Amino acid sequence: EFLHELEEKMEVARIQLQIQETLQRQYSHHSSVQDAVSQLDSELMDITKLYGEFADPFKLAECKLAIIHCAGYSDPILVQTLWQDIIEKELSDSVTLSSSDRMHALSLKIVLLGKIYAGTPRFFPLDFIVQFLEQQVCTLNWDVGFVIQTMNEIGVPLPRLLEVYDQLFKSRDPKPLHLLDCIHVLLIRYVENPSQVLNCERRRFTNLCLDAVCGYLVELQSMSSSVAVQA
Amino acid sequence: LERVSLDAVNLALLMALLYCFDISFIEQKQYIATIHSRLQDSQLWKLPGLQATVRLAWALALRGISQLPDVTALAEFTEADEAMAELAIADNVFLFLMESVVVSQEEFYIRRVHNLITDFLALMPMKVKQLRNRADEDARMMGNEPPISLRRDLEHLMLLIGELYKKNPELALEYWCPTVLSKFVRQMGDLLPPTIYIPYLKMLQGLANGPQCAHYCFSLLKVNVSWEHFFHSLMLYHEHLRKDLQKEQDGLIAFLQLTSTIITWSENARLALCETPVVVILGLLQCSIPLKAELLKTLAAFGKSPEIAASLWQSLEYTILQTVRIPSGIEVELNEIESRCEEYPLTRAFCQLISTLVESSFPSNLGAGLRPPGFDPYLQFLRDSVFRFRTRARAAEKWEVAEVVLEVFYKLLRDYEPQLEDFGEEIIAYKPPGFSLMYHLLNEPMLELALSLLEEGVKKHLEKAVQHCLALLNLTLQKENLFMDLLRESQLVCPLEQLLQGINPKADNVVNIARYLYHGNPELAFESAKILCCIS
Repeated sequence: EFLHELEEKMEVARIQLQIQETLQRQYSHHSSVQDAVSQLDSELMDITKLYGEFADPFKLAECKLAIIHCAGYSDPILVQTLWQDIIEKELSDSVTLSSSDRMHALSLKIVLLGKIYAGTPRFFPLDFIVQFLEQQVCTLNWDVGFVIQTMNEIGVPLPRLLEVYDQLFKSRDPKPLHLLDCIHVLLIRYVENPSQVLNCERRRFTNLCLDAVCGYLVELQSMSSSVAVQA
Repeated sequence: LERVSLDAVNLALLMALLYCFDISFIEQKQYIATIHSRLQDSQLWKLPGLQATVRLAWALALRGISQLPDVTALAEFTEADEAMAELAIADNVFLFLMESVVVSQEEFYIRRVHNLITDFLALMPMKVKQLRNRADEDARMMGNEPPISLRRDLEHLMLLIGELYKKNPELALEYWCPTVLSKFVRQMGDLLPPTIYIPYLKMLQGLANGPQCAHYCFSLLKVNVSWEHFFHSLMLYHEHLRKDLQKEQDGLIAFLQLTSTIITWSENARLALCETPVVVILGLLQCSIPLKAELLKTLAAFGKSPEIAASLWQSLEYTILQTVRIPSGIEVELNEIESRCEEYPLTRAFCQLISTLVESSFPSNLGAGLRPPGFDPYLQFLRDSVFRFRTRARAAEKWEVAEVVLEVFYKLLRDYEPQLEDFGEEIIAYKPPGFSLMYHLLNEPMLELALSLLEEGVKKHLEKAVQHCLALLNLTLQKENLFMDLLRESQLVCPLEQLLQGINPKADNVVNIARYLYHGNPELAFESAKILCCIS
């Protein structure tokens, strides 16, 4: 239980470090209001205090998200609402030329937060999030696999991503040309990565319900194997 | 009869007593006069409620009898009738009617009672107004439920109607057929007090029963309170709720109960109500509310058979997608649904709506812009649900969720015309739900859950769940091959050997199926027979 208190402490402390780091970068801040840093370094703070006082006023959406992870706040509306803000903020800074540049930065921002939250489903609803991201990025130049690659990098497994994505595919009454493409990129990404999946029945595959794996599952069995993760 | 309060047996005597008072003329009226006098005296007995009712009933009748003026002139109304009736009301004469009505020789009872119910409308209106006015004034702007209920006599009367009339359309028609009941309804429509208003909505729902009655109820609001006013109320509540961030739940729950009842039993009209409550109902759903499920149930009623599903699908996707942040993995998508559909009622409602929309169609590239498109994530969500189901609380509840799920699964199987292949298509093959459906079924609690339905069989409702279980398995066997070859390659996570060992190996299911061929329901037997063929 001592361990219990220690670990929670480490987590909260880490958050302050992150908030502290951002404060430096932020240009909205004044050096004389050093007091905030003094407060940050000075002690552990209440989560609500950290959230209400710091995250909201300084619009650190990522921090807010991570904090709520630790809190374990489930409420989907609030969690999603926070996500909307982060995405919206991202749009503001962008100019267009950096479609690729923003593409990277966007993936960078998401992956970082994603790594921290991804273990839990509440902040990182993979199902809800994927489309949301695609939709956001859609108003940008596109290369297939851009959306999914971030989640893979986020720490999400190929197997987890596959089932949810397939559900997204089949579940939607609609065109989802985008999903088809991305899944196509995903399968291609996956087969090359493990040696297990590797080979010929694949090249033909240009995403459809012509699931190579689906066929495989029918005959041999559903047992893919252990989870495969990106190295 | 007094020397019975709870004893249900009292109901047996109500036919004789109701009709007896109905035929008071037969008595003489030296006798009738004597009874009247004795009853006024008898007000001593509060403990016997049912005495109080019957007496009150006698009064409702007596007033009519006094029509031959020899009797009426003799009596003074205030002393002779109103004072006593009022006393009876105070002594819970309405409450016990409500009980008689709620806890429903049927012909004699229904006929005699409906005569009773109607007599009260026509002859009694003075009492109704007296009570209504009394109620409006009585409460003052911490009320306990008991305090709310004390004065509630008018509402109780409305409920009396609701219970008695419910089903029975026959009886219900009487209200609508001619334009005093029809007056009664108009009158009730006028009573503004929030509680009266909500019971009025409920009473009408009961009245809406036949396909025919439902139609009149549609016209009642549309033509001669309007539907628009109703949605307006819902809209207003919505704003108040959100701006803010029991009384309302009563009103709203009633509002929804009513819209649901009619929309279900209607035709082309459905579109009209649909366009209008659809927009407002969608907005209400966004708000938390206890209620969420209920609006989903109503929305579903609105959903039309044709192409014009699209507004509804967008609402649903938008209403899961909006808050959620989806990473490029699957889990984040599940999270979107889980966050929003927090409680059990929310889920059941969601399932009913989804069952309806999935019945036969949806938009292409659904969710485009926001997320990886397509129907697939919804099916994944069911993993959250029917995976879980096994661990319900509350068998009734488990069955409630299981059933919609089976119906949906079966629908998706039928969702693609397999025959075209055996005897941009690629994209179409990607979009159909049959794909994700098969994918999950192969995922061996999925197969198991479906399987257990077969293992443990036999209320009647449960029987249906069983039939669905068989039909689905049969369907899977028939087209298991099609999925593996044609469908899976196109749209090309994983494959098959798992369900077979379990179905085929695992024996009990096979034996259970064997037992089924004989047991009458041809659907279960005929299908059971087919399956063993497919397994072999």
